[PDB]
Amino acid sequence: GSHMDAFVGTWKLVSSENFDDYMKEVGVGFATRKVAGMAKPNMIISVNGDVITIKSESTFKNTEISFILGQEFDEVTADDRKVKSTITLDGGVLVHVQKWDGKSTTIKRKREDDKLVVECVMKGVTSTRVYERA
Ligand SMILES: COC(=O)c1c(C(F)F)nc(C(F)(F)F)c(C(=O)O)c1CC(C)C
Repeated sequence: GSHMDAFVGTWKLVSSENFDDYMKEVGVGFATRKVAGMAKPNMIISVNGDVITIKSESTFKNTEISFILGQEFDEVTADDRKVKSTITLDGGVLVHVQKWDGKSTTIKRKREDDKLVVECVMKGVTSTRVYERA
């Protein structure tokens, strides 16, 4: 077992706040904001050895990343940014930093009660997206 295993499973989005504003700050265009903002993703998190896989599945896109904690990787995001990503596990929180074009956004994933809470930050704008087990 590992501490990280409280994230493993299949999660469904139950609430979102300020996601349109977060996407605007990231630079997402109008049409993608509208369709992606309507999405109700499931988040599938699995661990096999040192490799963590996180999939976001929705009517908009199916996206999947696999990574080792602390080891940078190239990621194509749902809005088609080509970013350099590093994910670490710091005090029980998965911290995902994406770098591109001299910009940075950080996505934190935390367990709180029976929720998995995703906090997304860009240039002072936060979105909070709350998931529960499927
Ligand atoms: C900048 O926004 C994104 O990168 C993004 C977009 C959007 F860019 F298209 N759409 C979606 C989804 F709702 F469509 F799934 C997600 C998501 O996984 O929730 C994300 C990831 C984000 C919550 C950190």
